[PDB]
Amino acid sequence: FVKTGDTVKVIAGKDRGTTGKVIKALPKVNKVVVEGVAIMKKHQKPNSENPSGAILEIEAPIHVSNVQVLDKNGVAGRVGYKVVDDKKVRFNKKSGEIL
Amino acid sequence: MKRTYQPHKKSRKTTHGFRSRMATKNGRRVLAARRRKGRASLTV
Amino acid sequence: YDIIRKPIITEASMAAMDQKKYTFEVDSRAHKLLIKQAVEAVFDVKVASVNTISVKPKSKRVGKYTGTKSGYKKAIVTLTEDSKTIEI
Amino acid sequence: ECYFTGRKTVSSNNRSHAMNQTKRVVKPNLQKVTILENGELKTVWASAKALKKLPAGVERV
Amino acid sequence: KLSETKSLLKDLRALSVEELTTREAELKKELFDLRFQAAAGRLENTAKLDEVKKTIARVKTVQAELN
RNA sequence: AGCAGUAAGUACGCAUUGAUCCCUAGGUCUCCGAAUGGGGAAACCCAGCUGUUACUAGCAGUUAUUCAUGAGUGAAUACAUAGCUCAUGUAAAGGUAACGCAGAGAACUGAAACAUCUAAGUACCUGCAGGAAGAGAAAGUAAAAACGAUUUCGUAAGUAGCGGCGAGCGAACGCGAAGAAGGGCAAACCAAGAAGCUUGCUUCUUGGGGUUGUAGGACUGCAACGUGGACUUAAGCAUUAUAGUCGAAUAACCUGGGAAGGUUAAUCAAAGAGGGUAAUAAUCCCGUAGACAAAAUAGCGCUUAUACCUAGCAGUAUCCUGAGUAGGGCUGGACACGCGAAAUCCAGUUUGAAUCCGGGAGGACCAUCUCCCAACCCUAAAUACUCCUUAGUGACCGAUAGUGAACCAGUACCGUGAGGGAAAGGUGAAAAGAACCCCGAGAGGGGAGUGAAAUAGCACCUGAAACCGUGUGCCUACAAGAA
RNA sequence: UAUGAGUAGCGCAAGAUAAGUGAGAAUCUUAUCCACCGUAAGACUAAGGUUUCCAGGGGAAGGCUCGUCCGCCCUGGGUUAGUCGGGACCUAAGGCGAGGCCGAAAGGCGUAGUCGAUGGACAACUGGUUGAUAUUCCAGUACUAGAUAUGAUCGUGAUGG
Repeated sequence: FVKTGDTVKVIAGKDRGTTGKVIKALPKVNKVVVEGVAIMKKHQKPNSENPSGAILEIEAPIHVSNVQVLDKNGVAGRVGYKVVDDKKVRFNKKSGEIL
Repeated sequence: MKRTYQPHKKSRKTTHGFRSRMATKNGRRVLAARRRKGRASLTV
Repeated sequence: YDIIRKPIITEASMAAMDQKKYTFEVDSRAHKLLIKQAVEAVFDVKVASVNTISVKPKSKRVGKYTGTKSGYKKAIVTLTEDSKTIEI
Repeated sequence: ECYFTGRKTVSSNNRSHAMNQTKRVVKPNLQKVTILENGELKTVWASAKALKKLPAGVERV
Repeated sequence: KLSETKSLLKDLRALSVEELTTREAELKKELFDLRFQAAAGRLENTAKLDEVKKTIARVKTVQAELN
């Protein structure tokens, strides 16, 4: 997409309908780590930067298909973009149009 | 007994140096075969 | 002009310090008189001469293919006394 | 080899009695001559056909 | 942010090589004791190496090329 | 909108202010290498000159050769000449995918052997060229009215022919289609000059003259047509590569680790091509169809005067029209053509015309007739092939295949060399890669936990097959079997 | 993947004990004896090898067995010149060869010239020095050649001889 972002729905996949804030997408990964979503956990060794380890609630990224950006009234769809203003205006379809 | 190659540095060159191979309009041709194939090196 | 590469710190480097010598590096395309006067310029240290030696390249394996580590001309900076040593 | 005589020793092929499929080498006439001086002063080969047609136009050509 | 200021400011003006680039093709052209802190360690701060060589680089390839 | 190639892997950092990135142009461009100041084995050494700036430095450039063009020099020997010196011009040497052309050019074969033939003038090798090359404007074919440069394809048709007439090789004509452009010069003459100025010169230089077949030009008449053709110049126009941009149309339930699968419904429409998405999507995304966008970018094309040389025409004073040239002898070769009745063309060698009342061709050749005008030069187009640039297409192929090479392949490796020449992809969706605990020198294991799954644990999907096993019910330690 | 087959071989010479090392010692290390070679099985030096050297650490494979050891592996250092060998000198044998010669072509020959050492030219040698470099680092003595600083004086005297 364009930079996510906001709370973002997850329609299909392991966790249906879950919304969660994003800023950290890195679209070259083409699947987005979102807090709360795809709860990975790592049994890490008691080593540097965690001298106990065994628990890392870092979470997995899931595909662009299961990312769904909502406009600010919680309404997702398809991003019509660049349409309105100086450089670019993002919106979804059937949406409240905000970014 | 004695084997074939017990070469020295003059021995390992002076048949196969870049001007030796390049010289006679001929070895440079087969070097250009070795370029148009393009193996691991050229001159040796 | 300052085309000195780097110093070299061995355990013999402290013997060079006590000897008022150094172990400095430059580029290959060089001459010990030329880097001698360059050392004289940027350093104002009083040089006797420099020794000759360079180092062959070290082609071992570094990684999953052959580490073709390159050589460099280990310049033995032979000074005279009554000048400015550099302790870096 | 001679320049203004045209060609050279050019290859050919030999015949024989109930021909045995053989080869020849065609050689023209070979004469180093220095005929004229236009600013010439130049020794060069020639062929005898061009010798007999030196008086055709060959004093400068 | 930092780099567009601290790169674009410098020497697009047409003063000359032994004239303007005295700060770069003469002064900080002493790349000594920054390199020479390189591999001496005790530096902790990297980007100056190709940053400064980049600035003297653009100094030469623009300013010590345009004449 | 993050960047910080490969990829972990780190750090200072860096960045919607506009980064990273994409494109275009300019920059610098180590050394070698055509490689070239000189030598030299490839990654070298040693220089000279000119300024530089300082040093028994450094910087920056100049210094290979041949050719051509000048300039100077000036031996035997006076001029000269050779020769030498300097200057100018990448010219140009060189690298080359395939096609071409030209030279040089076999054998093996096959012919049931083989000396003729064939293979083929092919394999190779060398040179010369471009985007194509050659190719070409009748000194043609043909045989009656018969057309009118070439080129490619089909036809004629294995037809005519040739050939130890074996074995084979092999047309052309005419027709059909594409493509369809011809135009200069020397000559003759005329004018200028200079000169054999030995005067009237009869050679050179310049510009007209005109490029010819039913002859044509020069001499007497006498007409301005765009033209790659009678200027394939420059200026605008337009549009394409060269950055890309927008770009429609959906929700729930069941299942599962996960829906796009099943079920329920709805939409769209220049987009239900295709690919991802944990499991098969039109409506999730990339996209897709369409619709926009480029300054520089390499072009293509259109209009413009210009970028310049041509016409008809009647008559015929004489000249011209392509000399060692045609031809003739001999030796070759190609032409279907193997010397033959042998055409016809091109070679060597020898001899050698005529020249417009001319000359040539019409398969030996002699007459009549038909056609043409060589012996001077250029000619697009239709054609051949791709290393290449994408746009792509597949009753291509799926890791012994498909390129030798899906993988750091021409790799490893062999060989001194020329050369040869391998093997190998897949965990899981996502490393979420097994924290911890215990055994163990360690590895490795075992629990725990991980994940949908741990026979799923790093060469990891799936896992036969030979091999080795461990357990298992029966039988065999008086037996000499294709079991 | 068998098989043969746990068989051949274990690559020409003798070690021995104690102690250490470790977890594990025959084979690692030390001590102490023995033993062998010794016109060599010593040292030094060509070509060659191309870092194998040493230091530290480790033991996936390698070591023909083991293996803490190692020319194995990781990491890090280690080679120093006016005089040593070469080049900045000359040149044989030879090669290349502008000129030129001939040749289908490519070419092959070759005058000048050019490189080409195994040759001929020429200054440094004693002592110490590491884990390792020593004629190279330095103490002492030099000498060679040049430089700029400085009373010459006509002097140098060639590719010629």
